[PDB]
Amino acid sequence: NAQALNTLVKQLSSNFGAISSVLNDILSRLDPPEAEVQIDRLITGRLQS
Amino acid sequence: DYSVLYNSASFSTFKCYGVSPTKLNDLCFTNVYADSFVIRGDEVRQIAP
Amino acid sequence: VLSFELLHAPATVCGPKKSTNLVKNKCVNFNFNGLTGTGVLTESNKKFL
Repeated sequence: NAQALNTLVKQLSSNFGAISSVLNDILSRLDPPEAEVQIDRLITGRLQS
Repeated sequence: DYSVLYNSASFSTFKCYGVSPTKLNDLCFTNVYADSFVIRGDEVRQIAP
Repeated sequence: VLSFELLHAPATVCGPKKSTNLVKNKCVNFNFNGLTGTGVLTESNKKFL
């Protein structure tokens, strides 16, 4: 269970082809739909994780 | 600041790559390098990342 | 061409951006040098270099 959770949590640090691993960076850097493009990559990656 | 630059000279092309132009006054600039060069009008479209 | 970095050096340029007083112990939104987030702020014992 520790190996599973410390993988599930550590996958939050992964980029999945977005501009950053941390969602607040995207929301504080880009705007309009160009931000949501990167958010959909993070959603798909974190969801599959 | 860029809002004090419209009164001195009317900019014909103000496009910011990788950052929104309306979010420049909401962040903090870091290491601003001025790269000025005069080229032909038929070569401005080639200058792009 | 104006080239500048984001979140790679301490603040020294910035822009015409309002800065608040600090608050502690409350749940708050925060923005430190462009690091936007939400949480509780306190002192710390942490031995930062």
